[PDB]
Amino acid sequence: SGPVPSRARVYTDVNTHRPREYWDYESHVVEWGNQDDYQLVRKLGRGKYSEVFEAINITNNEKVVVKILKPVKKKKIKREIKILENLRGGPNIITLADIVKDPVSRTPALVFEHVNNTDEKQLYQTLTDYDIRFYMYEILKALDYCHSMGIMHRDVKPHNVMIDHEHRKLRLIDWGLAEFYHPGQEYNVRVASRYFKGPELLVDYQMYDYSLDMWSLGCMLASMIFRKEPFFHGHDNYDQLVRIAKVLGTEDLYDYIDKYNIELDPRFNDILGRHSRKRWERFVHSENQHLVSPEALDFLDKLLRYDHQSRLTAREAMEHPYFYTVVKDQAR
Amino acid sequence: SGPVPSRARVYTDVNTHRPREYWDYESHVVEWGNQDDYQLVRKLGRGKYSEVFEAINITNNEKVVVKILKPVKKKKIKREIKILENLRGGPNIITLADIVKDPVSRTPALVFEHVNNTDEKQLYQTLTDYDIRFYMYEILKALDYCHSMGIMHRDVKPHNVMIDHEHRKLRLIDWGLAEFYHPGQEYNVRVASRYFKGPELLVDYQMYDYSLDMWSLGCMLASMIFRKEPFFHGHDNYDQLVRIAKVLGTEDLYDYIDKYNIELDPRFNDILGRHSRKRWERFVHSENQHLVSPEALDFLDKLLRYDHQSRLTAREAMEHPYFYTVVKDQAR
Amino acid sequence: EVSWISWFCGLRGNEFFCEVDEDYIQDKFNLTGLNEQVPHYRQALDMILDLEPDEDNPNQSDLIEQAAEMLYGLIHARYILTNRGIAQMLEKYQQGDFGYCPRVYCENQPMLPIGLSDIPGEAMVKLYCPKCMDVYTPKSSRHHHTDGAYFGTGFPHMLFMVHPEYRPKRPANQFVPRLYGFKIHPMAYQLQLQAASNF
Amino acid sequence: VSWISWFCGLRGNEFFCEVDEDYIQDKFNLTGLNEQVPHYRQALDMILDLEPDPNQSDLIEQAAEMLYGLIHARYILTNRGIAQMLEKYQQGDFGYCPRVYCENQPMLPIGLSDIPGEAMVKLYCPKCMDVYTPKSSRHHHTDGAYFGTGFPHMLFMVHPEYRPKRPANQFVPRLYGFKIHPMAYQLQLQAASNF
Ligand SMILES: [Zn+2]
Ligand SMILES: [Zn+2]
Repeated sequence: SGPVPSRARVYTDVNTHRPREYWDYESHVVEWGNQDDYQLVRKLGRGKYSEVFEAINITNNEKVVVKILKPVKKKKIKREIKILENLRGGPNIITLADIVKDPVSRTPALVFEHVNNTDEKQLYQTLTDYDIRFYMYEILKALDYCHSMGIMHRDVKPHNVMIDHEHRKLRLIDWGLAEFYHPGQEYNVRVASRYFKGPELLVDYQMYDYSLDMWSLGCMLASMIFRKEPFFHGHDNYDQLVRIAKVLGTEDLYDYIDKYNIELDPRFNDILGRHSRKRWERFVHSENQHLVSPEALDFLDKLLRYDHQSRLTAREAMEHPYFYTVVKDQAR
Repeated sequence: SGPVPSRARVYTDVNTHRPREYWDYESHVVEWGNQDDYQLVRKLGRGKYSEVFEAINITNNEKVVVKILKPVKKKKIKREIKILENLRGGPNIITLADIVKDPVSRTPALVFEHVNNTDEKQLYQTLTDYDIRFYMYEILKALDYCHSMGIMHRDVKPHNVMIDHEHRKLRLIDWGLAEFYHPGQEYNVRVASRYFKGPELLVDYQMYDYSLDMWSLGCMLASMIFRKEPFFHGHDNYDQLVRIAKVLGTEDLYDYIDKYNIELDPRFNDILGRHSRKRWERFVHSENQHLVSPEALDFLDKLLRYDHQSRLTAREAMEHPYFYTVVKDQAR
Repeated sequence: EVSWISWFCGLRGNEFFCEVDEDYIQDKFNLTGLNEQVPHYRQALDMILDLEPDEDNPNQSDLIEQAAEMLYGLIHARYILTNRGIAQMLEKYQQGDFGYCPRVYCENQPMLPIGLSDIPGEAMVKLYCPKCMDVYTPKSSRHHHTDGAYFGTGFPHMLFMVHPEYRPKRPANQFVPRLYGFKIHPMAYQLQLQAASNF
Repeated sequence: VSWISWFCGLRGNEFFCEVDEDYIQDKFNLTGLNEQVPHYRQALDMILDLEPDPNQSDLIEQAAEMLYGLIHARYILTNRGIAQMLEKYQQGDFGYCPRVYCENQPMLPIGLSDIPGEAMVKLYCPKCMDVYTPKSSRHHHTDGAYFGTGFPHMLFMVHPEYRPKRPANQFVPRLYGFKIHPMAYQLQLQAASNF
């Protein structure tokens, strides 16, 4: 027994060579600010861990975003706070402005700088081809930066990308599931969102890395260019791998679980069957064809692979022809 | 049999020679003002007929006095409004500022200009001899003016004299019992206040005049200079005459009811007896002697007489030696 | 046995009423104008004063009884504005006969009866808290049938005009809405009200 | 009959809604509550109608009631909880505002403190935006902490359409028709101060 060990092709050892208290989040002492600085205006959204409100700072009066965190193990709270702070300042990363607490119930809240996003859904419906290229590039800037700082997001999806389309401003948000990369470490396969879960999570392969994020980024791209959301629409975690297998083919999947000697769930055996690798051109139709080019399809194909190690790194992705036209405009 | 008729020695026919609507108060149309101009501040006092509050005129932020009038025959309400208006402007008469009504219940209120009074206690007990003279003169100015305008007050007493001692300002207030004088008219003997009722009222002699006010003013003066209040302290209206009779003597009383052929009420039969006229010096003692002079006693004696017609008129009173020293200061 | 006034004020629901003195009612001057407001005034007054009635008509006797109740009520409204009325009502207030303010931050301040209108028929009796200075509906339903006009719009206002020493201090504390510790900014309400208005 | 169904059914417990078993069975929702109730393990068992195994049975029953209460306070902040409480509000289960000018606006339960023991359940009127004591005494023993300081505020954050307009009218004190000037209360407070 023993599944084959794996390691990230890039930034494998960034954490090894940093002082522990960069990655030792349990030991991070939180410096609390004054809650009465912030007063709530409206509810923005909510979710499995938090409730989110727009608010106003009364010191100087400008808007903020307050992510109020529901009871979890203090461990998880420190993890997010450390990562938010480690990455703060970095390109397209959300700026944590302050941390505050309800003295009584001691309910902790994160205060972020305001991001004025655009009907994101109602935005896509008319994103253009250049727009998808442009925004995809900006995600990659964040993804490369956070990977370079030794962190994997582990929950890349459209809800976690804020777009101020008016100001062509993007920000990779919600690091409540992000974690530090340590080579050799077995991680929790219960992360992401069932439509954005990489094959490695679906087969219970635990020694994953930054590449998980690139699979998710693939699932986003596929969704935007083909105009099908979500792209892999599984009914449960098992079915999710079937939906992927129906596109990528069951060949490369059994090759993948052999290459890494992964004990498959006996239940996967009984639903996967035998499927051919479908050509990406096959999902192209009249509604989407204006977003599909050969470079788009090549790029997507180099992102959505069972073998996490054969997926592009975020830096490599940025080098693809798909972004040539973007990088040129960004050469001002 | 039947009583001898009587007439005022002065201003007998001032009403005869004026347009009716001067004295025909039933035909007075009241012009109402806006109640929402006035807002109440504190209760000042009360009466059988009214409730009195200090208020503030929010249109220009001034203190006023609001006399709220409890349900009476509308006749009486018009009578007071007409008189207040006829006398308005005159010396030491209370200025009626406005009349208002509760739109819903229709409770009418008189609005007067603010008078800062000080209370019996601090005042009379502690007035000087000049003070009594000064203020008595000022009452006479009002009394002469209202008589000259053909009106008898019919309720002169200390509660109906406002004194702003600080500003040496005096006001003759509460004309709810005042009435127009018409020679030959039989009036209601139920007026005034037991202690200030003139003999004419106590024997049911109805053809009285302005002189009634002079009796009352006598009872006031007696009270102030002798330091005894009230001066004639009757237990009921019948006893009230006995108290008077013990001072002025029962002769001049039986002379008075003979002169006018007045039918004495059968319950005065055995009650009055026979009493000598007592010298005014008799009420002088150490506590009061600083207020008592010969001029004061002569003045009083010419005011408190059973025969209404032998009492000084308000103008004659002003000529008395008692006021020589005041009239002289009045003319620097 | 007991007097009419004593009976009436003793009835379930009439807990806010005090017993008017017979002196006050027997003095015609105090009831000036009330004959123009109640049917069967003569007979209604006679009942109130426990005097000889006039009984063959079993429904007429119930019509007088209503008029007696209406007249008593209207007399009451005048009576409690007078020094002695206030004196009696003040006694009841010091016992808490009128109930207590439901506002949390008023801390059970004893209340006073008040009429929203002086005209009978228009509204039932409400309660006036002298601390928050607002007006409440009585908690118990037995008080939901007593006409407000039998207390009047001015009663509590008069009482404090006459006994200003009884006026309680304004509440030391106020309610502060917090969600998870955060106060709610007032912009949150325009916003909300729009969502109702837009709706 | 389910324990939850019984508890919410008791006299006094009219303000509680029935918490979904899904919500309780999901350990993640009850994070931290084991540090707040005695006999957590057994209390949770009772709430879920599971096999148990004296006065000890009553001690567990109290803890079950306490834990249910604290779960409730988290549950009603959630979309589904609000949905249920909203149903109860549309029926007027929480009582109505006693302020005359609020015209019987239906109210919502609120806690003045989130810590159990500190205060009993109060009612929030969304029209006057103030807080009242329940009229009926059966509700004077229900802990405020089992509803929480944030319930009504959240409900309107989630369903802003349900916020009523501010009261169209106000009380105006009148004496014999006259309004009372504000300097009447100032003098009245001065008098009371001297006694
Ligand atoms: Zn109150
Ligand atoms: Zn309300």
